Formats: sequence, C-alpha cells, structure tokens
Amino acid sequence: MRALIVYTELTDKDSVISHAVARLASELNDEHVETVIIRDFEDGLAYIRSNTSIDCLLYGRDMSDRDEQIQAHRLITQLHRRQEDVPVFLLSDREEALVAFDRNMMEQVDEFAWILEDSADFIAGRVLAAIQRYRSQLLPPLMKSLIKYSDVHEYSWAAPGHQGGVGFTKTPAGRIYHDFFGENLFRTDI
Amino acid sequence: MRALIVYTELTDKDSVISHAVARLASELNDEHVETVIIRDFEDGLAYIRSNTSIDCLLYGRDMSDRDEQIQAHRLITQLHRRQEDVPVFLLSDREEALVAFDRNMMEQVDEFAWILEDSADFIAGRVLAAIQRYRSQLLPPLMKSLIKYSDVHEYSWAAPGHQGGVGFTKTPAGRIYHDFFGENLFRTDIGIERVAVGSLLDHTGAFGECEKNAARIFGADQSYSVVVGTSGSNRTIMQACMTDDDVVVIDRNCHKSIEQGLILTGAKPVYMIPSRNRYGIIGPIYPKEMTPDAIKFKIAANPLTKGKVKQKPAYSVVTNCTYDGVCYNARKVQDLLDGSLDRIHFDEAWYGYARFNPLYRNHFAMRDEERTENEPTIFATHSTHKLLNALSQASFIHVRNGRNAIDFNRFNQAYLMHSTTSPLYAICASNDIAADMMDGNSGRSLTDEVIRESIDFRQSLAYLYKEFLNDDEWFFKPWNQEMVKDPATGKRYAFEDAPVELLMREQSCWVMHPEDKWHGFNDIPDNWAMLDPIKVSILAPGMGDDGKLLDTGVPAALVTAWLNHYGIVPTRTTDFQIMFLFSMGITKGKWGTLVNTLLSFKRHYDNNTALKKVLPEVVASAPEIYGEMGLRDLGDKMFAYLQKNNPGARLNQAYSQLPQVMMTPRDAYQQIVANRVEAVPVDQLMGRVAANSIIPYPPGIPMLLSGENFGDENSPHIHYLRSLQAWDSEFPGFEHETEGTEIIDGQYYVMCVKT
Amino acid sequence: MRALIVYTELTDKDSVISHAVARLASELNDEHVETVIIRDFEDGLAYIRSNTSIDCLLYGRDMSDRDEQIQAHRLITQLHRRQEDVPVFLLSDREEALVAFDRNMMEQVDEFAWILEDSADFIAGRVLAAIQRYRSQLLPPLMKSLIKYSDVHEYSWAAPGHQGGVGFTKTPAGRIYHDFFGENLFRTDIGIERVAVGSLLDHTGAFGECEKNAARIFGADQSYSVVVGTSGSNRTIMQACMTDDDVVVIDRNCHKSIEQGLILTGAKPVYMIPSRNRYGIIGPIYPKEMTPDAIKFKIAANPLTKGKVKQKPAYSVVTNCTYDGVCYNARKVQDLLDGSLDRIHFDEAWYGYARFNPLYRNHFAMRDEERTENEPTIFATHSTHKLLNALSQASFIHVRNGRNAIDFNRFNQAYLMHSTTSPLYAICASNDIAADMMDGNSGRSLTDEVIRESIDFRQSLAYLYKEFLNDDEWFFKPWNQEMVKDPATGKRYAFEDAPVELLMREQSCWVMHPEDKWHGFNDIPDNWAMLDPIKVSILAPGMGDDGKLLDTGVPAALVTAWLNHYGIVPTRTTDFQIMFLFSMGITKGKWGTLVNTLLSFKRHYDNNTALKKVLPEVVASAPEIYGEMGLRDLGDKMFAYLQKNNPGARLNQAYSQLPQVMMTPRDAYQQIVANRVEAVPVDQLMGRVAANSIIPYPPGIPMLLSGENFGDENSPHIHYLRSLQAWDSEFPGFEHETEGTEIIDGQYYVMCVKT
Repeated sequence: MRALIVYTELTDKDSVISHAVARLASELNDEHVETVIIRDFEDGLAYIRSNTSIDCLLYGRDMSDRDEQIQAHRLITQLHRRQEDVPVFLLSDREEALVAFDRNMMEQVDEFAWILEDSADFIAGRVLAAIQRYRSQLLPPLMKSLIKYSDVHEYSWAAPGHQGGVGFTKTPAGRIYHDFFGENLFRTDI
Repeated sequence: MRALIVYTELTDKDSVISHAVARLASELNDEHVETVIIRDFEDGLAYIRSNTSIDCLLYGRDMSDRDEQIQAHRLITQLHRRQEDVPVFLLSDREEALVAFDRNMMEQVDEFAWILEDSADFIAGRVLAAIQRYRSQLLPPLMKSLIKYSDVHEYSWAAPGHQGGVGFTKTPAGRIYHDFFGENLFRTDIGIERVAVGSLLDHTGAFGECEKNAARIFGADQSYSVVVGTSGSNRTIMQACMTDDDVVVIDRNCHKSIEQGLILTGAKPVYMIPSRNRYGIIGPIYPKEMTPDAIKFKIAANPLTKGKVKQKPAYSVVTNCTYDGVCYNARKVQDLLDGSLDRIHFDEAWYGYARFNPLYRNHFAMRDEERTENEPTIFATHSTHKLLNALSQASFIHVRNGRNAIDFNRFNQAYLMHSTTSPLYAICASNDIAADMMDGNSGRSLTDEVIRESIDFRQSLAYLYKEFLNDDEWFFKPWNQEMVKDPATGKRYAFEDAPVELLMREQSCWVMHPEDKWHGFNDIPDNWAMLDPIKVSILAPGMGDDGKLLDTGVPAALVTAWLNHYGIVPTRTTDFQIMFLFSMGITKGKWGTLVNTLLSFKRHYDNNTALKKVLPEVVASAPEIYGEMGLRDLGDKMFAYLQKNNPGARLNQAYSQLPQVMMTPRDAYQQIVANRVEAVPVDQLMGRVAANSIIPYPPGIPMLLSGENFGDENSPHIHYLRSLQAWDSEFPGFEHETEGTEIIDGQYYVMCVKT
Repeated sequence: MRALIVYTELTDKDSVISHAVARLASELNDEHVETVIIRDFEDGLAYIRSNTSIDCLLYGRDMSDRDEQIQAHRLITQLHRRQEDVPVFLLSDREEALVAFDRNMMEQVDEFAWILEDSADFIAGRVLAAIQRYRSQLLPPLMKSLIKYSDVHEYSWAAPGHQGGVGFTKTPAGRIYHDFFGENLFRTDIGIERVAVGSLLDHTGAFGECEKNAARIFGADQSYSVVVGTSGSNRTIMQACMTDDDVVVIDRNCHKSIEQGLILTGAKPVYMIPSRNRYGIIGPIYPKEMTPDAIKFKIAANPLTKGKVKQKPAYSVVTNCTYDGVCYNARKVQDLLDGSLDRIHFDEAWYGYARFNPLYRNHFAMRDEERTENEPTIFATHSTHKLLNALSQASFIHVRNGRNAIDFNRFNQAYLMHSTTSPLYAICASNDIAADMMDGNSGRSLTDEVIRESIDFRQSLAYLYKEFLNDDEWFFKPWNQEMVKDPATGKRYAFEDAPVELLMREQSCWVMHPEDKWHGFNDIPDNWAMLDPIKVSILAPGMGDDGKLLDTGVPAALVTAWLNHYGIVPTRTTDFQIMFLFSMGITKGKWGTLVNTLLSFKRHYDNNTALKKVLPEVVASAPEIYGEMGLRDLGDKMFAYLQKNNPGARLNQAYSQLPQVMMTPRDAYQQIVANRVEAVPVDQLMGRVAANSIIPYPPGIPMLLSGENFGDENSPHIHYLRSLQAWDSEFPGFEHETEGTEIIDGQYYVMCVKT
C-alpha cells in the first residue's frame, strides 16, 4: 500500500500544513501505508509517469489559484490514465474547499480530508479503508480466483501428478527447475 | 502526560528563548512528560483541533502585540472547548508579564513561568504537579471507582463464576474470546456485593454519585441509570404511573415499549393522532389534539373509557423528537397538557443531546427555566447509546417532580420490577462517561461539530440539486427550508447560500412555518415544530408539491439498495425519502462519501447500467426478472407501479382513520396467553381483532394496536396491508418490513383473537 | 500456532532421532509455528495440564514398549480433555509403526510422520495444514461471526452513536475510558441492523445458529439467549405461561423475579413450603407438598383460589438447586408434579453445570433420557454468569416441549416484552462461549476440576476438625456426610479418609439419607435430595445436634467479619453457617488460603486479641463498645445473646407458619401505584398488609410476599423482625440485611397498604 501526497501551499505560513501533513504521514506509516510526499505538481506528475503502483492520492493546492487547479486536474487525469479507480483525497482547509465546492470538483474528488481540524488517525483510517476498497476490485475474475486458490497446498488425489510442484523437488535437477520457475506457476496448474 | 509548548517570539533575539525552552523541554522529558514544541499559534490551533490529549499548555507571545494576544486567547479557548480544565502556564520575561498583568490575564492563566530567570527544574516540577492535579479530577465517579477496583485480582468466593475472566482461559475457544474482548471488561464484572464501588439497584456509593451527577448534567431532580435500554425505562415509568383502573393519553407515534407498558399495566389508552406529509413522513401532533376539550372528547368517545369521563388521566407520553427529526416546542406541549394531566412523559430516546446546544432551546423536556410549584411531573427517557456515546442497553430516566409526584420508595418498586439483580457494570460505566462527555463546554462543542457537519452536507446537496436543475437534470434534495431569513438584518438567503453561522445560531431557520411548502405539514401552527439538523432526510424525485406523483421519478427503494450495496444503511425510508443519521461518532468531511455515492448512482441510472454489473445481489433474488434489465429500467418499472397503485393515498387512508377498539392491549395479550388466537391471512382479516400490534414500514409507527378491530371489507388498514403485500410480490428483493406479521410462502399472516 | 513434540527414544542411538526432530523443529519455526520439545511423557503431561494452547501434537515412543504405549495414550487423552480436536502426528520409523498399526492406533493418531525418511519441509507443511484446519473449527458461530465483522471500521450512518468507539476518543476522559476497555468491545457493539451477523430478537443468522447450538449442548428442544439475566428469563417464562385468571404453584424458596412475574401476570399463587434444619439452612420441599392431593388441598384452602378448585394450575416453579447446594431429584419431582400440572419451571440459576458431570445424574431438568409423549412442558433457566463462564446479565431459557406447549410465535411475544431492542452483543457472545466451553469433553473436565477442588477442601477441613477435637479444641467443620459407604465393596470410610475417586464418582456419598444426622432435615425421604459438592458450607461450633445451643460456641457473624477483613466474602451466612462458592474460575490449591485464614482466626480467638489490632473496622462502628475488647470477648458476648434470645426458634416459627393472604401480589403492587401505601414501624405492623416482599437474611427467602397480612400481636413474623432489629441494635457493625424494609435511625420501616 502506497499513498502519494502532493501539496504545494495550503496556508500562508508553510509550517502549519507541513506539520499537519507530517502527522498524517506518521499515522499512515503506523498502519503500513508507505507515503511519498511531494511539494510540486510537476514533480508529482513525473512520479506518476513512472510505473509505480499508487493506492491513494491525497492532494491540496492554494485553492485560490486557477493555475494550480488546472495542474491538479492534470495530475489526477494522468494518474487515472493507467490507474483508473485510485481514490483521490482532497486535503484542504474546510472553508476554502467548501467555497470551491461544485460538480466539477466532485467529478475528480472522492473524499475530503480537513487536514487542519481533523485527527490524523481518522483520516488515516479512512485512507486505509479506501485503499482496501480499491485493491479488492483491481484484479480480473479468473486471475483473482486463481490467486485465491493458490494458497491451498493439500495433496489432491488426482492429476496433475506434480501436485503443485512438490513432485519436482525430489531430484537435484528438478529442484533447480522448480526454483527457477517459482512455486506459484506450479500451484496454479490445478 | 503530554505538555504543549506554543511560543512565537519572546526575545528580540530568538536564541535566548529557544535555549530556555529547550532546557525546559529536556527537564520535562526527564520527568516523563512528553513535549510538543510549536512556534506558531495557528499550528498550535491545528494541533489542538486534533483529538490529542494535552495535559498542560505552556505559551508565550511577544507581549507587546495585541494580535498575538488575541491569537493566544483563541488558542486557550479552543483548548478548553473539549479539554476544559487543562492548566495554562504563561512563559514570559517577568517585567513584560507584570506590566500586562490584569484580571483578563488571570482569567486564562493559571501559573507564571519566568522562563529566562528560573531554573528549568523548578518549572518542570510545578508543571508536573499541575498535570497530576488535573489528571486526578478528570474521571467521573463511577468510572474512577471501577478503574481503581479493577486492579484487584483475588479470587472472591462469590459470583460471577468467571472471576475476572479467569474462567474463560481454560479452553482454547475461551482463551480466544478472552483475548478478543480484553481483560479489563471481565475485571469490572464484579457483582453487586463489592462495597468499595456500591450497588446500582440500591443507588449507593459511586452509583449514587453517578446518578446525582447525571441529574445535575441533564437538569433533572432525580436520575436513574438503566441497563435494559429505553424499553426498560419506559416500562418502569409506565408501571410507576398507571393502573388498570386508569385512562392514559398516548402519542400514536409510540415505540413498541409503550404498548408493552400498556399490556403490563392494563390501562385504557386514548390516542393523539400525529400529522403526515406527502412523502409519508410522520409529523407532530397538532395542538388541536392536546387541548383539554380534545382529550375530554377522546375519552368520551372511546368504547373502553366512556365510563371514566370524570376521571383525570394518569399519564401521557409524547415522542420528541420523532424518528424523522421533528422536534416539538416542549414548553408549549407542557402548557397544553397541563390543563388535563399531572404526569407527562417525553420519550426522548433519539433526543439526548438537545439540552447541550442552544439551537434546541425550548424544544426539550428538562429546560433551564424558572420552575413554579404548580407544574406537572415530567419524565424524560434518553437512550444514551442512540445519539450520545454509550454502549447498547444504557439508558436514563430523568424526573422533574411536580403535581402528583412519585417519591423514591414508590418509584423504586417499578424500577426493580423491570431490572435485573446482576447488572453489567460496563453498561453503567458507559452511561457515566456519556453524561461526563456532555458536561461543561464539551457537550456544546460536540453538538456544534455534529450540527456543522450536517449543515455542510445539507448545503452541498442543495447546491448540487440546483446545479443539476439548471442543467435540466434530476438529483436528490435535502428536506429542509428552501429559503432562510436572517432575523437580525431581515435579509433572505437560499439555504445553500446562507452563512453557516446563521444556520448554526438561529432557531427560526429550522422552525416549520405554515407558509412554507418544504415540510408539507398543512395547517401546522407557527413556532410549534422544528427540524433537527442532524437527522438528514434526502428526497428522491417523483413527488409533486401538491401531493400527487410526477410523470417521472426515482423510487427510494432502488437508491436504498444501492446504498446498502455500498454499506450505507439508512435509518428510515419511504417511497421518496431516505434518512441519514449524523452522530457524535462521525468524523469531519465524512459526508463526501455520501455525496459521491449519490452522484455515482445518478451516473449509473442515467447510463442504464445492467443490474448484474452494479447490483448483483438484487439480481440474485429473481434472476429471471432482473436479469437483462438495467438500473433505469427497474426504476421506471417501480415508478410506473407507484403511479398506478398510489400507495401513499393508501397510507393516508389507513393512518387518518383510527381502527375500532374492542379491548385493551392487556386483554388482547391475555387472549394470547389463554391460547385463544390463530394465524389469519390478510384476505380473511375482516372483522378480526389483532392479537398484537401491526407496524408497517413505512411509516414505521403502529397502524393497529393489540385489541383493535381490522374493520370491514372497505377498511383502509386491510387495504394498506394488501398494498404492501402486492408490492412485495411484484418486486422481490425490495420487500417491505411489517412488524406483527408472519410471512409464509410470501403471504402475510396476522395473529388474531379467536371469535 | 504452537506445536508440542514429545519423543523419548525412537532409535537405539539418540542422535539420529534428535537430529531429525531438530530439523523438523527448524522447518516448523520457519513457518511461524512455535515448537516445544519434550523428552519425557510425564513432562509432556505436566506441560499439557498447564492451560497453554497447543495446536498440534507430534509424538513418538519406543514402539516396542507397552508402558510407553500406555503413557502416550494417557498423554493424548489428557490433551483431548480440554483441547478436543487437536491433531496428533505419530513420529516413527516406518516399519515399526506399520507393524504396530491397528484400529486402536488409528483411534488416537490422525497422521503419520516418517521422521527418518521424509523431508522436514513436507512434514512441516502437513502440520501447518492440520493446524489451520483445527483453528478454522475452533470458535462457536456467534463469536466467530462477531470477530470476523469486527475488522470493519467504516462509519455506518446509524446507531449506536459511538461508531465502534470513535465517539469516546474526543475528550480526555473518553480516551482514558476507551483505552481501559479496549477497542474490540466497542467494535462489536454494532446494532441489530447488520445482516452479516443477524439479529438476536429475530433469532436469525449467527444468533439462530448459537441458540440451536446451545439447545443441543444443554439438551433442550429450544433455547433462548437473554441479556437481562435470569430475572428477565423468569419474567418472560411466567408471562408466557399464566394469566390473571390462573392459579400457580410457587416454591416458597423463590427468587424475587418470581414475585415480579406474579405481579406482572396477576396470577393467584399457592405455595409449597420447604424444610429447614437446625442451622437455619433452607432445605428441599418434601414430596408430601407436591402430591396432587396436597396441591388440591392448598388450592381449596387459599382465600383467593378457593373459587378455582376445579381449575388445573397453569404453572409451577421449583428452585433447584437451592442457595445452600441442596439438589432435588428432578426426575422424582417431575413425576410428582405431572399429576397436577402441564408446565414445570426449574429455576436453575445456580445450577447450569449439572448436565455435564455424572455426579448430578437425575438431579437436573434437561436429562439425557428417553422421552415419552405425555410429559409436561419443562422450562429451565440458567444464569450463565453465576456458575458458568459468562458476563453479567447473560442467561438462557431452555424449553422441553410436552403437554400444553407454547409455540414459537406465542412465546416470542413474552420474550420481546421483557427484552430490549438494542442488545449488547458482547453479552450474547459470552453466552455463546459459555455454551461452547461446556460442550464435549471440556464440560466434564471443568466440572471435574471444580468438584475435586471442593472435595479436597472438605476433606482437609474435616481432618483438621478431627485433629482439634482430639486435642479437645474447637474448629470449623464442613457440612457433609460424616461417614460414607462404598456401594461396591460395602466398606465404610470417614469422610476425610474416603478415596477421592469414590467421592467424585458415587452419587450416594452426597445423597441426604434420613438415618444420617449431618443434614438435619428430619423426615426427608431417601433418594430425594443431594448435596452439591461445590457449594461448601462450614459450620462454626455452638449448635447441638438436637437443635439447641451448646454451652459455648463461636457465632458466624464474627468469622464473617474476619473473612471480610481478609477480602473473602461468603455467599450465604446464618448464625452458625458460612457458605463458600467453588466455581470454574477457581485455581488449584486456592482453598489453602481459606484454611490458613480460618486457622489464624482460631489463633487470634484463643489468644483474645484486641479488636483494635485485628478488626479496626469493627471498632470503628462503636468505638465506645468494641474498644478495649478482645475477639473472644465479643464472641462470647454474641453467643450469650444468642443463647438468651434463641433467634433460631423465632426463624422456625416465622417460616413454619405461612402469613394470611389478603390479596394477590399484583393487587398489593397496584396499591403502591395508587399511592395507597405508607411506611409503618415494626411495632405497629399488627394487622397491616405488606405492600412489598420482606426477605430477611437469614434465611434469605421471603417471609412475607406482597399482599400478605403481618398477623396479630403474637404473630411469629413480627416477632422475627423484632428479633433482627434487636440484634442490629445490640451489635453495631454486624447488622442483618432485610430486603423490603427501610432503616431510619436504626429502626425498621415497612411499606404497608393503607387500610
């Protein structure tokens, strides 16, 4: 689980939003969500264009700058090009977000995170729930069912004879072959 | 122990104050006080608004800047909103603080710390002493005594048998259960024979202290903690109040525990009929039903009570607020009922927070008001687990003694009659912590947070509705005022454009005015009812303002199926109405998920997405019907069915006319005990007397009570039951719930008295 | 996951098997299975007898030694006593195991592990699969579903308001409370609207599964889980059974919930009077009170029921076992009452384990027996928190359908009438885990452990009593048989010399025989009653076998004060009797503390130690009286008072004669509701009707019920109340408890019906 945080300047003084984001990142790391913190939308765009899996996007902008609004929309569109249903959290001061609220905002924002008046634990829990929801719909059906069944290791009394690759690990050459191709390939040959 | 240090610029050169603060922080850490150092008051405010426990605040400012003075005062006020008695230390140069010394300074400063001329060890010791003093007063009495006793681990030679959870740790399944629930839960299950804590049923010790504290906090003369919920509380109040030789005035919008009390007391009930609107939402009882002449007329017309027209009614019950958030003006209700009764019971099961926010002023039972000596006795029941923070089955009885009051010795008999001899002390502890949570500034702060969240959701939904309407599209709309008026300046706003402070402060922005069309309660008097902001109803399109359906619409059953598929479970639902609860357990900005879910439903509805892709569980009910069918196809099918059958008129007919009463509820139940009852299908209900209550959903309030006749062939009640059955047959997976019926092979059966 | 490896000598040279086992243990640790390696079967037995969870047993022996075979079988049987389905792997050389292969081997071996010719990885994988299979079947259904659902953390938009405990973590006191009780308790408080788990009141889902499982385990046709304790269970049973037009047969040794049921139903009660002994211990009802002629005579003699002599009684209740551990032969009681009634209710609140130990055979309600079709309907109520392992308020209703049975639809009305709409699921989960704990081998093993501990205490106390008697000194003695007879060989033993196996196996060692003097129930039939071993009564000296006091003695009130000072709180107490509870939560050898405390009391009593040194709390009551007074001085003062006043005769007079009945308990309570009651002092009680029940301690059972006359000047009941008041006045700090009275300035007041 990896969360990407892209915020530029939410408060007139940087330290407030920086400390709030640091607290949120600590709470996310305590629940085993890795966090990447980025201060510029072009840097975030470059990060997204690297084929790195992102499970959640949390972003905030100036909220009074239309250029940063365009940049944020570009970032979210780029993210959804290849990672289509990744949850997007808006990090913002509540009043600024509420005055900017409209249909176009909700077209790209899935959840609100009032970073300056909410506990980092509550936001981290909501982020984790969103990440789990996203991960549960990610795989296509056959691949999902095969992965789910692959954990079974019991000896069936039927073919194939290698029985999830166990048969190969009885001669040294078979063991080399089994280690080369890996266990999961043989455990899906069911 | 955590100390928060907020200082900005105390010296012209930063290094002096920074080094002094560093020395103080080191000395505080050496005494195991964690320190958070913050250089800006806005950062400190953000830190305080995170629900982190702070045991001491040490702050310093420029001391010559009035803006920083205002900021520091704001920080301290914010801290004391939810952490009321946290000590505040002023860090300052001595001369600067002394020249600024006044009453206003001492109102917010508890101690002085001359950080530049005092040893950090002395200040750290004083801080630790202050923290210990603060921590020693933090817990409410029952919880404190339970925690203190929990350290005892010796085997008592008495019940409970598990002996602080030791008994569970003897089988593997017991060990898993014990590890899951934790040790402290079992170590507080100590029985009623430990004099260190006291006993709940005797109201002694910490239990007596907790009940006195709760009575003070909730503004009652006496309070009783209950471990059988508001069902139990209602039963004991009704048992203490009435007898089988009594006539009582019952809100027809009554919980089933009220009918249980009627069965257990044998009293003869007379009913006040609440109002209804075009959405099927049950509204308030109008004042025309509570007048002394109306009550005398009801008593004289009732078949069972017509020989008691000279007898003063012994008890009345009004549900406030209602299930859909309609709050009575309780002062006016009490004044109306004072002309006929000496005992008024307000069943405020969903309404426990009302005392602690000024928005609800005059709309609840235990008001801060000058009390005269000729008032009636007032009872209020709170389900502390519903909209306060308590475990299930926790409840309170609040009593204000007036005319014909019941003294403690008499009331205790009913209390014991509906209680248990072995209460679980965790439930009472949750009651105590809930009362403590509403005490002082914290109750106001928590109610404010919930109200603000609900208002943000309502305004956002209204804005989206207007946007979609401007694009000539449909959307959901919140059920509140369309336009609000500022009573000070006279300025009018659209609801979504109104300032949040105005909606949070002004009660008239939520009062049901007779000239407004939004609420739909025709002929309601002004300043009679009010909408609770935190019970948010949303309306699906399809119902016209006149009361008849439009040409197109989206039935709420399909939206409910969508929400259930996404895990959201509404509290109430009608044909076009979905109710969402905002509680003190909600987190800020959570309603964005609700808005997102509604928008995605609208997208899939406009796209006519196949039910197999979006709602597989709906398809799994009747795969031959819902297979190869889209979301909008099903929606239009349901709306066409509603247009053809018009079940709203059926509901109005069934609930505008009361059923004929044949016997008291106790007599009907004793027919059950005597085995003189049978299961009767709906088509054979004509002339039959129901053995138990029939509560259809919607509207969720009883259509028939025990001992009431179903009526002849043209009876609206049998017609409404038939309508619900027909809907269930036509739409599998969207079946209505009806308490008091048995559904065999999809057919309704009702237990009726054998003729 | 923990695997236990027990191997002694598999190969002629130890290093081969040791290295193979080391490789296997390394492979098991690499898959996160902890391993305990033991080289001796006695060490493995000791390890198993420690309550440590074992997920798999891998063992090997010599395979040519029959002694090691017996030891291994013993080890596996011991393991499955409390860990029933743990997989067992046989570690062996292949040929040795194959030559020893038979049915008896396969009865205890689940899998083979050829440790000397198989890879440790293959065996480790098979062990892990077996462990996972075992763990997946370990939990009972409701607990399993609750644990599975507990991982959900999303904000539902419905009650409870705390939303999995989030609401508590918003004030500092709430955070302390939340951390104390832990997260999992609040995350299981989910409400009745989560279909993944089901609903308790609808008996659907995991709740239906749990109730079916409990009915199977306890041998009932149907079982109901109750969250209002046995008080609630008794109320719902009585509400389902009787009506105000009914006559009922009530054990005079009844809990106050039985009288509450009488008040709530309005039935007319007739009473069976239990027996008493010289110590004031209430004994069983004799068969002469349950015969059809006796019941007809009681009905014909009762002032209220004499117009119902042709009516079959609708309900009877018998408390079994009693508070002092007297257990009826329930088969004989049922056969006696079958001639008059169709419904028998056994209130087994203290008697829930009885089904699971053969020592209690035929002495409980839900017996494993061939059932005919003409049996009466049997109800049994268990307080699962009393002598089973459950949280307070957990209870069960068990039904065996017979004549005039109540079907589910009719019974559910009473069940809902005495329940709450928001049950706390932790209580139901505790009920489910208690039922699971009694299931299979574990119930027998746990009851055996408790019974053996109680027998060890009884025998040690009897031995010490004999030793002190031989030294012509006084001591406490257990209340059981002095001499026991072995029914097989005919050999007689003194109780302290009897083999423990005989006392644990033979029921006749605990039956009350009419020829024995220990129990003191004169004219009791043989094979009628039986003593529960785990309810241990000890007798202080002072009472003669004839029924009159001796020249000297030690009153039990002083011993009770001593025990309270040391933290031990007895369950019951009379003038010379102290009752101690042995429960499944006791640990082995704990009764040594009790013996030590009694010995130290005897030392300080013989030394006449000043009460200030030993019992400062006693002195703090009346420092002018107890100051400068010794332990033996106070004891002799109390004994002289008892000798002069003889309150035991007062108790016998008060309880041998029943008070005159003036009205039903419901009528008396409705006098309270009508405010027609007053507080009356004891000296003015002549001719007055009690408004509530009077329960003096001793004997702890009601002397008067509601609606019963106190009597004239010479009434024994007023005399007994006066005796208790006089004792309270003479000995501050040793005051009797009397439910149903108010003590103002040390004077007794009783609520009575205004004439």
